[PDB]
Amino acid sequence: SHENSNSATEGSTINYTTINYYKDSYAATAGKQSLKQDPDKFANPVKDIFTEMAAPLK
Amino acid sequence: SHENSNSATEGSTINYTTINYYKDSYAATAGKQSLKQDPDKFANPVKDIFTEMAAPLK
Amino acid sequence: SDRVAQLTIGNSTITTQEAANIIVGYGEWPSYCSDSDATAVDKPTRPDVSVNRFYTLDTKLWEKSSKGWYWKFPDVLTETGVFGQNAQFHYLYRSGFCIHVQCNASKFHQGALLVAVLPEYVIGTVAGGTGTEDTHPPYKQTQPGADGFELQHPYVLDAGIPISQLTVCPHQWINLRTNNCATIIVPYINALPFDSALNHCNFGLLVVPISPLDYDQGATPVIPITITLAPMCSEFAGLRQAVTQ
Amino acid sequence: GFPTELKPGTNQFLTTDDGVSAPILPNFHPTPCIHIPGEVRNLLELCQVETILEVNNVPTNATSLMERLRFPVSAQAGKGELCAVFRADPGRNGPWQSTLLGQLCGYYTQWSGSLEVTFMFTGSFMATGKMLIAYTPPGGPLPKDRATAMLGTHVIWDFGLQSSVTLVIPWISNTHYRAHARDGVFDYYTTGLVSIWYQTNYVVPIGAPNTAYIIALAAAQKNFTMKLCKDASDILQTGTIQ
Amino acid sequence: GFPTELKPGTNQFLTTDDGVSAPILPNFHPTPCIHIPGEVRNLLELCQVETILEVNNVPTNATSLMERLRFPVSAQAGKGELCAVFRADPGRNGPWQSTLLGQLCGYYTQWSGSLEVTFMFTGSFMATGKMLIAYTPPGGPLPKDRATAMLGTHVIWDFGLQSSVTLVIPWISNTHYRAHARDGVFDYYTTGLVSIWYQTNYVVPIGAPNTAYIIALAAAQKNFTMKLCKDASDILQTGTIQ
Amino acid sequence: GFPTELKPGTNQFLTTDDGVSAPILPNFHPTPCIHIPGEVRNLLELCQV
Amino acid sequence: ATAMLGTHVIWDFGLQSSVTLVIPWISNTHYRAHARDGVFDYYTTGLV
Amino acid sequence: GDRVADVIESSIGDSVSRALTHALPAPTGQNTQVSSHRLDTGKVPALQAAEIGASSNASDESMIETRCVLNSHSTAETTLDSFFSRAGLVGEIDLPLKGTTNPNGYANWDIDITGYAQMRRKVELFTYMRFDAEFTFVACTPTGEVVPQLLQYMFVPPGAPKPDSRESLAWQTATNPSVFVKLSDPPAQVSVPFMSPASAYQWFYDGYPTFGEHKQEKDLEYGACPNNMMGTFSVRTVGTSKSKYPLVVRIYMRMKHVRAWIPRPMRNQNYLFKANPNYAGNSIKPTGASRTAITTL
Amino acid sequence: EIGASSNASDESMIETRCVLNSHSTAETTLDSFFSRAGLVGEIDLPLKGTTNPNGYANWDIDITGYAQMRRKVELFTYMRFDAEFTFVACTPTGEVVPQ
Amino acid sequence: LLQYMFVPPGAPKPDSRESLAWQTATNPSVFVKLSDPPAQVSVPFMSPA
Ligand SMILES: Cc1cccc(-c2ccc(OCCCCCN3CCN(c4ccncc4)C3=O)cc2)c1
Ligand SMILES: Cc1cccc(-c2ccc(OCCCCCN3CCN(c4ccncc4)C3=O)cc2)c1
Ligand code: NA
Ligand code: NA
Ligand code: NA
Ligand code: NA
Ligand code: NA
Ligand code: NA
Repeated sequence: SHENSNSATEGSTINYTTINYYKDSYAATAGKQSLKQDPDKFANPVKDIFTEMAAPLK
Repeated sequence: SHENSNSATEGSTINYTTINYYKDSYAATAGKQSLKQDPDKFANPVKDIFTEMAAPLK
Repeated sequence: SDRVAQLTIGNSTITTQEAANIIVGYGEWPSYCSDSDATAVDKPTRPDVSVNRFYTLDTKLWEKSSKGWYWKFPDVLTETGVFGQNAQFHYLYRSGFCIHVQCNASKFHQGALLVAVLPEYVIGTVAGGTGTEDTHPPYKQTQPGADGFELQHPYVLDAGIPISQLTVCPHQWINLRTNNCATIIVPYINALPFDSALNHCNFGLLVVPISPLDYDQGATPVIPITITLAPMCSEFAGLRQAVTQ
Repeated sequence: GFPTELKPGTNQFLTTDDGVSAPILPNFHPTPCIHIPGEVRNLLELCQVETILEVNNVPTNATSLMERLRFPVSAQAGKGELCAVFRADPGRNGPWQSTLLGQLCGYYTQWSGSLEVTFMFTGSFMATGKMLIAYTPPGGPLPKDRATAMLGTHVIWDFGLQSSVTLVIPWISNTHYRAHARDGVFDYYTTGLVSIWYQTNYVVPIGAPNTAYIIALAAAQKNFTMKLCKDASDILQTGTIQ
Repeated sequence: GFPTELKPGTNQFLTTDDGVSAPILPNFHPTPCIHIPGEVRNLLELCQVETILEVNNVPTNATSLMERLRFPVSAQAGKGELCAVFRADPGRNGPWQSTLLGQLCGYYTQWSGSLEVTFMFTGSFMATGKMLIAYTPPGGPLPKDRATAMLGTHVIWDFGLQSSVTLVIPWISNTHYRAHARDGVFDYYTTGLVSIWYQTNYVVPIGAPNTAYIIALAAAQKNFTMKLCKDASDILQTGTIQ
Repeated sequence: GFPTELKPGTNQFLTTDDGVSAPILPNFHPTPCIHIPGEVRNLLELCQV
Repeated sequence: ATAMLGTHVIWDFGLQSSVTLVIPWISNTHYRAHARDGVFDYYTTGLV
Repeated sequence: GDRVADVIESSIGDSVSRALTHALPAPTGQNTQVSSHRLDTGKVPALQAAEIGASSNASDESMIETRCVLNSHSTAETTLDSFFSRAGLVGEIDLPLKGTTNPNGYANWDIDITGYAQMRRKVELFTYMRFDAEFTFVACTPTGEVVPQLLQYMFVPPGAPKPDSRESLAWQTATNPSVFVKLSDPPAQVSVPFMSPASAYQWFYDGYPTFGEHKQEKDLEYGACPNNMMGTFSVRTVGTSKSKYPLVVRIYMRMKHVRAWIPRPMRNQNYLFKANPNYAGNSIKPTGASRTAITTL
Repeated sequence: EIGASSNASDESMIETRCVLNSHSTAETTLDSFFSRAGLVGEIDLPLKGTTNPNGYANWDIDITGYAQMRRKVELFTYMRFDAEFTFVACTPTGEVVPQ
Repeated sequence: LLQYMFVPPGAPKPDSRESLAWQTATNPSVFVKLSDPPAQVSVPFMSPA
């Protein structure tokens, strides 16, 4: 459709697949999100990464 | 669609994108208008335009 | 080779021979505000070396009964050096931080401090004990300045949330048998590109002993904990007269 | 018939719903539209047009209302004396309410952009002078003296053939948009203060008025926009309009 | 009009129905989204982050709450004495409730995956020792002695420069997913038991504390997932929140 | 909106109607189906026993 | 707190017995004459 | 132009925020690979240094002998939209006949969803959130009965006149959006866009909304951020005469197109007030169940 | 005096940075501002009354009896448009009856 | 007007007509009137087996 781009997720690293009947995109359904994940951002935010086999304090 | 052209905006400098199910165009939605603007028509209706850098009264 | 380290920024250099690597919060380095994210139109001032350097602001004493403390950023610096001045003369401020918490002892002492950074650390009160009184923490408690402030109930971080889950935030531990310092780099965190360094504290620094300090009679009993921090990529805009609050 | 299932919202009347409704007059064709001058396409076109700012919003008796349209300047004692002050908040009660910008602003919840105020000196040709007009971004209290005001964004105006000068109130905010500011927590969206001081002095020779007036005209810059349409704070009717 | 026929479901309001509803503000455009650090895309990202496990969940008076965050070890009599025990069931009442994993777990009816608990020794540098940490799969009763515990999945931890060790609680189930376990027929979904024993002994020289503490951090492995979204067992409000 | 007209049958609940109904658990994925012996596809399979 | 505002080093004791404080050349003139109490204090290098 | 070297080589102005991690696709749980006995020196996966601040990197494969397992378990239900896009109660508004509260046939409700624990705890898991939402309005009498009554719901954004009565001129609603609907009709439902002046709403704001001295009497404003205050929800029975029936309006919110930043520890003490995280000091309870001893179940 | 507004911009009055403004101008179009249903007429049909006690009523189509709407349209001298009219009926208490 | 709520194992079961559990922030619920047609929904295969 040729609608307005007023969705809260316009320009997101994860694209969505939705349905809508109005000219304003935020009226659209939640749809399906993309399944990307970045655990390291929280679980391993270290500068100099340390291997599994090696001892963490060299 | 092949409808009548009885919309109040038929023949406007700004084209619209609308929806309708009836044979009379004025029944259609408001849709999206085109985003053109002519501020000078009101803010600067002078015959001999004067630059920004120069002094307005030469 | 991960234990030894040197941090040099501005005219200041820090060394440590018992480190535990470096944490870069949420996995990203501080950066200046892009032209697309910005909104204010005036050309910013970026003092560089005169404000992005290490400032050693406070020292607390770790005791067998210490509860823990917290500091608010950028509150801690608003009245120090050239950074403070810029924060006072300007309406808008933005920057990142390199936090270096120090605490050394001996191979005969023991204890573990949890050092973490919690964005938008909103303080709460005990609500009159019974929870019927809608009290509110006073300015001196929400923005304690450089002396920091001691946690009244560390278990719930004085905000009704479990400290046991504080590790979901950028953090490091100072386990005396292992390291004598924590280093955490933090990017600017806010929902706006710039903000007031006076009215809004972007995050809080928490230092809480989870494993009590201990040692035998005869070992040095005075174990200080010192806080050193450096702004990074500081930017200021919206200039006028200086204001303290 | 075809299997359908009604969802919530059914039968509701949303005043802003842009739907399709049956036409009452089939095959009716409207009177053609001739050319008419001055067609406006967007309210922003109007916001760039300067209208008079009532900086002198003090007189209230009917006979003196016209005095609100201009403030004075006159020979002083050269101590960098203060001439006038006003908040820059455009959608806030005060001077800005006299401007079309302020009024149109009332129909929107949020705004964003730089503003401009042009001051026109209406004294005699022989009168001269230099004024310092300053804009103090949020956080800065009303400047106690000219030296303090001078630390913010400002312009030093010199009277001459060019009767007017323009103070630009650049967009300096923490947020991309400001809601209408007012006393309370919403003062968070305040734009700041504008103060006018005597840089030199109003000088005039023998035979010319010792007092002249300045007229302020304000409008928005081309980066100005508004959003979140709302009803204006005023409703100009008491009882039923007959 | 077009022939339609309403089916059951008509007019109902399903809280989880992902439908389309009319927009209240036509042509409204949201404030652009700047870059903000730490964006999370999936709750599973959070489940891999270790949080403190309250193995020592016995003290209850306010002044001692912080003691729940760590348990002790101290010089023994070398009889392979027991140090501590706890169920591995993550979505069950007990130690796991202190962890973010346990809390997020409460919003899902079923889970599947391996778990991990990392133990950090906080004693003095001069303290040494070897502990045996075991995981007893379903069916195995609380090990009466170290010899019995040793028959299951386990790790023998040696204190040294590396302050911590990781016990992996591998996914060993009969079903692909486990629902939250609890006393009763639902104990069918129990994960098992974790017991900690002294392999050698906590040894320390003259001049160092005879008691030190261990802090346990737990999270999920990368094969962990959850399903069938539900409301958490707790509702943190008594009366109306004012 | 679009011109529609309700026909008889409207609102009725036919127990054998093979229709479409809203899903209560969006994005839910069922436990995978392992191999199980003895799958029957048609009752006629049983009638020959 | 005041000293900390200048050029400095934070030394940590360990296997490396020593640390080096660099007293960088920060002068108004290209050369300094020998400093001493009086007008020649103009050439002072500073304090450690 | 530039000429001195320190200027040419400086990094002052780099707007490209270097990131140490990137997101990878993960539609299913990770599989398990076959493994065998390893009797090596130097190699030590089991040992870690939690002090660093990172979680363990040790996996099943390196701690025990594992078989191969093809894990097709989906990660779809744990996405933000899956977790949050479920309508939940966020507001209740009473319109009684003979009463102490709203005995005038109308009512104003500040749009704040923090008065309900289930929803509040979920969103407070994150510091910043940006989303669109679907609101549903369920009306009926206090007994749950449906009556032939017409209502008007009007969204009053900050700065717009709040109706002061059932007959206020503001109900002309020439610009504000309003919904006229009967109790007999199905619940009213509409879509709402992300409306903050900020790039995201934030459930926590550690600061003050204005400059100045922050004396005792202004502490009610600590933590108040206008960017989160979207306005008022006004409702009235549509008539110049009082309604014949007492009404109740329940408000349900279903977020959609969600983005969240900065995860935080989850609330573990009962909520007391909407505006703050205050907790009952004399009833600080452990986060969970407790037992008699650490060596017994 | 010329009658034109100032042409001075931010760039020429202070030192500015570069800002990429993506703020939309969509909500200030005529249709955006006016295409919002507002009250323009109220008609009474009482039983025992002074006005229309006969079960019918005539209303001259004039929308100037209501301030909110009137002030908005009076911003312009000439206007051309199509319109969508909605009729909401009920008793004086807001009750719905089979009429 | 009635409210039907699906309470999966582990979720709090309402203990009264006024229970907090009816906030139904995560469980799926259906609000419907007796005057409306029968409520109808689709349910997936939910066993761990
Ligand atoms: C046509 C119509 C009629 C009646 C109501 C509405 C309506 C109501 C609410 C709308 O706003 C929804 C706002 C949802 C987020 C609310 N927030 C955002 C941040 N926040 C918050 C609360 C407490 N502390 C910090 C943040 C909130 O409570 C939009 C339209 C629309
Ligand atoms: C099938 C049906 C049933 C009942 C009513 C209608 C209906 C009612 C009004 C219609 O007219 C709408 C006219 C809108 C503009 C009215 N104007 C145009 C100019 N104007 C005005 C008022 C005062 N001074 C100057 C101009 C107005 O009040 C069309 C159809 C149609
Ligand atoms: Na129609
Ligand atoms: Na229609
Ligand atoms: Na028909
Ligand atoms: Na709808
Ligand atoms: Na049919
Ligand atoms: Na259905």
